[PDB]
Amino acid sequence: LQSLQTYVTQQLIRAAEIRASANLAATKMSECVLGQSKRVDFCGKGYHL
Amino acid sequence: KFNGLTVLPPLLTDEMIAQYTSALLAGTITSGWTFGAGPALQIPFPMQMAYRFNGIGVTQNVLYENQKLIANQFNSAIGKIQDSLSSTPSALGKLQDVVNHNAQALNTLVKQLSSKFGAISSVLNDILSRLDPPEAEVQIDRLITGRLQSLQTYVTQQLIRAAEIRASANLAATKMSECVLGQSKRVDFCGKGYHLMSFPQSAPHGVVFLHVTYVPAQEKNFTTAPAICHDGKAHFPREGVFVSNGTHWFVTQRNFYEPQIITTDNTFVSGNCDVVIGIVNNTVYDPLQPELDS
Amino acid sequence: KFNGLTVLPPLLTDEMIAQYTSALLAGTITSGWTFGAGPALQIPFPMQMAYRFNGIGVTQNVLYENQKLIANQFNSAIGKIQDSLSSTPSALGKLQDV
Amino acid sequence: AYSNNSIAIPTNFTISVTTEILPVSMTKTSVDCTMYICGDSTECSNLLLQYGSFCTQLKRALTGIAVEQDKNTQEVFAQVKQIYKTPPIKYFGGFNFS
Amino acid sequence: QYGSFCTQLKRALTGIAVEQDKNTQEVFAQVKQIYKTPPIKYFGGFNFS
Amino acid sequence: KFLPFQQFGRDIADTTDAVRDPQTLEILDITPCSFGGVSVITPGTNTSNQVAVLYQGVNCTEVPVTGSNVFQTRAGCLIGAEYVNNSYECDIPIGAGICASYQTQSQSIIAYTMSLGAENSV
Ligand SMILES: *[C@@H]1O[C@H](CO)[C@@H](O)[C@H](O)[C@H]1NC(C)=O
Ligand SMILES: *[C@@H]1O[C@H](CO)[C@@H](O)[C@H](O)[C@H]1NC(C)=O
Ligand SMILES: *[C@@H]1O[C@H](CO)[C@@H](O)[C@H](O)[C@H]1NC(C)=O
Ligand SMILES: *[C@@H]1O[C@H](CO)[C@@H](O)[C@H](O)[C@H]1NC(C)=O
Ligand SMILES: *[C@@H]1O[C@H](CO)[C@@H](O)[C@H](O)[C@H]1NC(C)=O
Ligand SMILES: *[C@@H]1O[C@H](CO)[C@@H](O)[C@H](O)[C@H]1NC(C)=O
Ligand SMILES: *[C@@H]1O[C@H](CO)[C@@H](O)[C@H](O)[C@H]1NC(C)=O
Ligand SMILES: *[C@@H]1O[C@H](CO)[C@@H](O)[C@H](O)[C@H]1NC(C)=O
Ligand SMILES: *[C@@H]1O[C@H](CO)[C@@H](O)[C@H](O)[C@H]1NC(C)=O
Repeated sequence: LQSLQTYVTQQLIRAAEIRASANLAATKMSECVLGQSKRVDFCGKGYHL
Repeated sequence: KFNGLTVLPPLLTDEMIAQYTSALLAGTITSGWTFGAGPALQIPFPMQMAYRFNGIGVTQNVLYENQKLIANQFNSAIGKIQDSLSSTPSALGKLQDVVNHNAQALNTLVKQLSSKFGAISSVLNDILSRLDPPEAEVQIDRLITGRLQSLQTYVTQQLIRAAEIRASANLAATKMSECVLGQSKRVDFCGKGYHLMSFPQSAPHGVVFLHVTYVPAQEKNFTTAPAICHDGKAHFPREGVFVSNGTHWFVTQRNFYEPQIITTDNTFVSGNCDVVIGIVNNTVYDPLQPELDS
Repeated sequence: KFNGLTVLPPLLTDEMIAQYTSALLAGTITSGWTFGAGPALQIPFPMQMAYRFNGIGVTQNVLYENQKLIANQFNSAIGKIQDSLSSTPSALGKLQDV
Repeated sequence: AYSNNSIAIPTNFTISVTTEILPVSMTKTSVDCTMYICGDSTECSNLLLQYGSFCTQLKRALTGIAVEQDKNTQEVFAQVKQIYKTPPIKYFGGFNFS
Repeated sequence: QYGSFCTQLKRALTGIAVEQDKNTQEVFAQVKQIYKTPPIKYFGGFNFS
Repeated sequence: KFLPFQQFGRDIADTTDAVRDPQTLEILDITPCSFGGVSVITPGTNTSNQVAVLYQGVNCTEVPVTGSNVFQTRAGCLIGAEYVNNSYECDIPIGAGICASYQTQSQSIIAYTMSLGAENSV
């Protein structure tokens, strides 16, 4: 039971990290694909087209 | 009041949160985005809306000419917000999710007090009375380590849930700064459409942003060209796009159809008519000649 | 499935994900940024590139007088992406780590 | 309808008002480790004293969460230095706001 | 007799599993219609093949 | 109103809430004995040794007994600080909109409702 509880806790921490990454990917889809961005280095190095 | 668990009151009362939200609304309505960067400078509200229309690439004469229609559309949309929230039973489901996870954690913690934890009984008085000191001591230690582990689990889950709430509150503060205190050019930040304004409203343990956006509505097909050839020179629109309704060529603004005569005022010249791929032949009016000759 | 551990399939299949990304590309190529804010409004692709050039502070004639050069540079860069992904160990390292 | 010289331009517009709902804080809770585990059983208290300093660091963790909740609220809502009031005459060009 | 350890473990893993589908939904299901590219693939000399 | 055969009530979390007195059959609510944390409110020891005490979530008709000032806030009972009717920026947050601070009164610990800022009509 303790080992299973630790597995679930690690999964929760890892899922929080994946959720931050997926929120960033959703922001990049909205702002780099569905628009043109002025934020420096948010899309790439240079002036985003 | 149950088993050493307590709920602390928040520092800011709901009346104070509502006072904050009222100050934010008053600042936005009476001064625009100026109160967020310095002193609040007053401006008539239609002029503020004209600035917002400029910010999304639409000329302000469009606002001033469609003022009553824009006001009516806004009023209808706000009424519909009220109606939509009166209905659709789960629209505030994120706030409810936060509350429910909090309550489930506490009730699970309380119900873990009754579990025997591998011991003879869950009551300390019973284990104390019904056994000799050493054996009862071992049984009570089993209970103690069980309860301590349960409490440690609860605290760790609360840490993880608070990290998620902090991410959400950081996003909400960014949206208050960038959607309410300004006009955002970021896409789909501040709602779908071209952002014009946002209004905050306080909710139990949360915030609600009403995002007012501009949505283009009734499209027409036109023929277009990159440049126009006149006197062997190529002309490009200073701001706008060359369009044709079939016979005549106009220059319009890219987000609203408002055709105008191609003039040296609304175009600029660069190079000759040889390099641009798709340049069409038309005349560019010069205001100076007829008003000089007459 | 081994010892009471099971793996649940994702709701969207990889073909569905491919369909969404294909729709996003079709919208960008045929309409620009207009489909992300409302109805999709067609625009010729060089004119959309001219709008993007105005976006970064360059004028339109810089696009239209170098259109062939810009298109060649883009084509070469895309081919380089293809190659650079074919041969680099742990280019897709983040997904592998996940 | 992508073609190589056709454009679509909107002739009207609509004003949308949409809603976004964001959580800001959660409930601040505290726990008496002793009163939870033991409940006025002095034998339990004496035994519990020999598990180290678990109690103090659970206390510290929960206090950190509780302070963070108030910080969350402050950094979302206290973004105005001054408390602004709307004028008594509520005419704003035909926009209602009521 | 260990209590509700294994109802909350299952609930936590179910929350993670629902969150994964939400992640994919917010990144990819942004576009409302399925746009198609024209049969004639001329885009001014830019090659998207 | 217990059914005639029912002896003790019980709550959502299965905690005994009421009982039936066996000798005479009436229903008695059981309420947990009052508890809570105790917070000490201080200005730095670099300014004063004065102290106020807050019994959190406790009505203080049950507090057994700083200063003789005794005030009932929605956070609990505050002892050793006097509630004034002014409002200032929050110095030490007590809760429910109540803050405390060290002020000339000569010096003492006061409690007040925090001000959110200065009014301003544009
Ligand atoms: C433009 O023409 C296409 C056909 O080529 C048609 O499908 C489309 O609906 C037209 N657009 C408008 C706004 O009428
Ligand atoms: C195009 O617009 C002009 C306005 O100058 C109008 O006179 C003409 O009839 C229009 N042509 C077509 C084909 O609609
Ligand atoms: C435009 O006019 C010039 C001179 O009048 C001529 O050489 C050229 O062929 C014309 N272009 C078209 C597309 O008719
Ligand atoms: C548009 O013009 C180009 C010539 O530059 C041609 O290759 C392409 O097929 C044309 N497209 C259509 C739909 O006529
Ligand atoms: C724009 O749409 C409104 C409805 O929202 C309509 O009443 C109005 O006539 C339209 N404007 C034009 C120029 O067609
Ligand atoms: C604002 O809307 C309300 C409906 O909620 C309406 O009763 C009121 O008359 C409107 N304000 C004005 C100035 O018409
Ligand atoms: C696009 O590039 C591919 C190579 O990646 C090439 O085979 C193809 O011919 C190109 N398309 C056109 C229309 O030239
Ligand atoms: C117990 O005896 C007392 C005698 O005064 C009486 O008042 C009470 O009703 C009795 N209770 C029961 C349950 O018989
Ligand atoms: C204790 O204080 C509370 C205020 O929090 C009040 O409602 C309650 O009536 C008080 N109890 C008594 C016995 O005065």
